[PDB]
Amino acid sequence: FPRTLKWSKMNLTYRIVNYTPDMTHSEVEKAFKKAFKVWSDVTPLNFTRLHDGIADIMISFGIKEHGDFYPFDGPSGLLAHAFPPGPNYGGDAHFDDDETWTSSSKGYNLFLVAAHEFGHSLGLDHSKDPGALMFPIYTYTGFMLPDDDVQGIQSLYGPG
Ligand SMILES: CC(C)[C@H](NS(=O)(=O)c1ccc(-c2ccc(CSc3nc4c(c(=O)[nH]3)CCC4)cc2)cc1)C(=O)O
Ligand SMILES: [Ca+2]
Ligand SMILES: [Ca+2]
Ligand SMILES: [Ca+2]
Ligand SMILES: [Zn+2]
Ligand SMILES: [Zn+2]
Repeated sequence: FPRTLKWSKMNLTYRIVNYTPDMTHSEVEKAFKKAFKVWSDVTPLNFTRLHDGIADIMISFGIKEHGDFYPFDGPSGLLAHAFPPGPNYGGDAHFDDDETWTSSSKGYNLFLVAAHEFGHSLGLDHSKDPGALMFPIYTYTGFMLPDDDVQGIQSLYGPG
């Protein structure tokens, strides 16, 4: 307790509030869209992007103290966090812009980190399977959602 939790609805919205200097707008948008599709492809979840106003999953880049009780720490250490399902900060995902975000093998691959963090946004906890997306340690192995993660998200939301 309290490891997992699910949204009471499956039509979810998201908003990209701001953009990292590290990547182009298009690269950031592609990364987040692909990261949501990881989860919608195997469940009844569907994700719609909003360009303004409140969305369920608010996405932002920030440094140090950025508006919650979970400050970032400069280069290294923490790279991102996401709140469990619920109102207000619930579901929101924050990325530490004192890290280097990429669409490549350098730095942290934004797609891979976002896909993991959106798992947390949807109520998943970590896996003990080193091959799982939800494993606690970041690696870059070169995308198909591993079966451990498929089982985890389908146990909350059912299959697609
Ligand atoms: C609980 C908080 C404190 C923590 N924040 S953090 O900054 O310490 C943090 C640490 C690690 C991660 C991360 C990102 C991507 C991954 C998959 S990497 C990966 N996965 C897969 C493949 C791959 O190549 N790489 C192939 C299939 C699955 C694994 C861990 C994110 C954030 C957290 O959010 O977990
Ligand atoms: Ca950091
Ligand atoms: Ca929210
Ligand atoms: Ca950066
Ligand atoms: Zn935060
Ligand atoms: Zn995690």
